[PDB]
Amino acid sequence: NYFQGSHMFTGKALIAVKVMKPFGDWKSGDIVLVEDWKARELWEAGVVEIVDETDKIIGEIDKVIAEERESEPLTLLPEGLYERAEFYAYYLENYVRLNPNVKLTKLANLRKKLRDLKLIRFNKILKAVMLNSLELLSRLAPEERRIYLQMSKIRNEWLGDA
Amino acid sequence: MDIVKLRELLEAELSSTDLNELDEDFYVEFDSLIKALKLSAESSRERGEDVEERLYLAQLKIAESLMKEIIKLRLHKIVDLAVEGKIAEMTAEEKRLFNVIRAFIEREELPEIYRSKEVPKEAYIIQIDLPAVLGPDMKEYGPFMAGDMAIIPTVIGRALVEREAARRVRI
Repeated sequence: NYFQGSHMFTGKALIAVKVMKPFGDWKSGDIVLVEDWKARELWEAGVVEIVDETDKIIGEIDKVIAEERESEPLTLLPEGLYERAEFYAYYLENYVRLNPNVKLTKLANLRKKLRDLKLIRFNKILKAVMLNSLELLSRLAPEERRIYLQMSKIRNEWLGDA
Repeated sequence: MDIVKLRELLEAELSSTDLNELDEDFYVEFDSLIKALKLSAESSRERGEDVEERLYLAQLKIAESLMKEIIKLRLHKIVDLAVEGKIAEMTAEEKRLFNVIRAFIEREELPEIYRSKEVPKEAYIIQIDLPAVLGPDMKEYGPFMAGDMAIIPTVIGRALVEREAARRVRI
């Protein structure tokens, strides 16, 4: 009956997909990079198959998480880290319902790792508000930028400090 | 217009507290993309392409989603502009709405869908940071940030001009 949309991919991340059938100019068996949303749509209709980059993604977050817990400043996130993590989470998720278990454990890790990374950076944003600044924005994902801008506006109207 | 452009404008709406300046036809072009995505989708369902269709539909949902997030950020920025008495460039549709918010605030009449007290106000560019000023109507104007365009009573704007803190503009 009712289709519960869930997380929505808008094309912020590029996903490596293996072509199964003659769609467009793509031959079969060849690997192409598509926008996350186009990756989930063509996957659902057996036109392509998802190149399992969960291996590279999990370890990618771990590296960034490691960097954050080392030197005070917030770090520049690899392009699309957040969005690309979301996709493999959707991949692992809907893989248990594949079309004719070591995975369903990784799904939990990626989720724990992504959650962890957003919190460490959030906590660092909170504290940064307590010391606006252009430089910092050039280091935050657009959604975190919004948060920092909002935090500071609330803070300055309350405290009025520097 | 396409989803890539809407993705860029959303990133730009999120990255500043200021109303992102958009192409005047932003809304008109959005509607086109959607009328164009709407025809392209029927023109495939009937034509039996479950795949070509699924894609035309998924793009349309992404468009409606991107738009929803963009208009939400913008309406809140517009509300703040209307309340703080500031000015900024915004599409034609937005000025209409801005005028309704503005009407509501000075207790005018929002439609369905000396010789007089009336304090005269004009538009100005504030040159320095200024704290809230009290107009003759006892309503306070500000605070303002250097670079802001504001609509304040001429009695005050005039004082600021001769004081090198503001300059008249063309709204």
